[PDB]
Amino acid sequence: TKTKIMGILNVTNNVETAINRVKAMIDEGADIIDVGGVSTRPGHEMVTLEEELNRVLPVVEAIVGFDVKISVDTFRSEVAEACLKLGVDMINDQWAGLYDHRMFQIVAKYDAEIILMHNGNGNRDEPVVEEMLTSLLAQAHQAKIAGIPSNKIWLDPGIGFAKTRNEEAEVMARLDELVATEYPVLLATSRKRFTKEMMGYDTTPVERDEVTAATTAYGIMKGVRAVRVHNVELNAKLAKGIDFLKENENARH
Amino acid sequence: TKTKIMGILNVTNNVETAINRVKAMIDEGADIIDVGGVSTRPGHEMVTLEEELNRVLPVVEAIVGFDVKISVDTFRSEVAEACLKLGVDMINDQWAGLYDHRMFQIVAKYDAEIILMHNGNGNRDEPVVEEMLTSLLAQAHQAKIAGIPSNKIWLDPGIGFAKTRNEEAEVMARLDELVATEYPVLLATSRKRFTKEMMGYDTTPVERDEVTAATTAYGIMKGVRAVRVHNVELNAKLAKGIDFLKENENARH
Repeated sequence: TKTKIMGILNVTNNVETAINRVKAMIDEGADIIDVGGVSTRPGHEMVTLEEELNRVLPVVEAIVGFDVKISVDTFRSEVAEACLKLGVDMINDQWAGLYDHRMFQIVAKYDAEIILMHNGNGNRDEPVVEEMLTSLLAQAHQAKIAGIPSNKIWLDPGIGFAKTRNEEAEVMARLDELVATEYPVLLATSRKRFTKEMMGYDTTPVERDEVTAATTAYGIMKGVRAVRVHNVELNAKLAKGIDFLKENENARH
Repeated sequence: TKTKIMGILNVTNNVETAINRVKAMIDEGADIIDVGGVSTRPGHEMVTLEEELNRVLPVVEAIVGFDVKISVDTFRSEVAEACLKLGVDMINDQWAGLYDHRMFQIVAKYDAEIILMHNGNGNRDEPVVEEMLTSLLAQAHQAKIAGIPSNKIWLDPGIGFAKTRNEEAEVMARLDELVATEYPVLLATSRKRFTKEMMGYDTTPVERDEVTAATTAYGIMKGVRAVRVHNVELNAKLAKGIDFLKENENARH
């Protein structure tokens, strides 16, 4: 199967603008739209449950009927339920169900998919790759206990979260170890610090699109199943090419 | 070391235009400029020694002094020699020394590099990858006899030449086998039929830049050492990213 291209729709006329952006992203090759109004990055805006519902629901309501998968980026089970009632396909939980333990039961109740992201405050007693795998496998198992099938549980290594520069480099060197869990892996590096380190000199975020695309190609070669990206068209065409080359290689061995 | 980015400079005022385009390519990250004024496709033109010299020399004189290596795409030893006494660094021979066997002596005499491209009629007894290796290893041997160091003998699989669609796919599936000869490999796919097939639905040549860049990433992952491309910026930035990811991976294992 194709590598899935997940476009980013931040929702922090708004509904109209978002409808137009979603249509453009579909035309550019998105398979999934990741809708969110809230961040867990240190120094994030403080957004209450009521404000999160206020910003996300009118958008989700307007876009869920398009022929694309809708992922809602939320860690709050009440937000996820309200969106799942409207027909969204996936919950992208930056806390891997650790913030709200009802998230699993909710996702299972609507037969939807969940993405579990590696996160934390940076402290850990084990090396990062071990701690990541251990943490994420244990939360995936909590998801399974609740009734979600393994094929609907995605893992995200959480580049941008709970890791030093050296720890992110270690993760990005060892993506195969996360893919080997057999849960589908979502790589989300787009324009983050790791891509700044790849460029090696000062850039605007948009200028990090080519190196982001290199992480897409590399990741796909390591067997990640989706990429979450700002520049949908570049990554969709790159990924189309990499999928084609991998399939061709497979077919011929 | 980095993957080398070879920009394409075709030649048909013309010197000034060539000067400006080479300045742009150096700025976009080109390490080598490939200058050619003659094609070896069946669907391409016929050009005399004197005509080729008239086109190639003025451009080469004007550009050789800039901060970039110059490769001259020619199969004539006379053109090669004229450009080498002017200080170009490489000869990219689309006939791999088979059209003019003096080519080896001449590159050796000037301490330069040679690229040997797989080419032919399309006729062959043995399967394509075997015939490609046999022909290229034999021509590389001739180059070694002439005094050319093995690290200065490049192999190009010749996508676009002497091969059916299926044969090109077979080659593109098996680039690791060409890399395993330990001669540095130049991959040259940019905007060719192979990239047309990767996009599938109708495209112009320029619409093929993103899948060309996929071949760049894939090739680098397979160990090719340079890519020959129309869109220097996109490939340079992407290849910088893939080089970074591979080095990172290697350092951490």
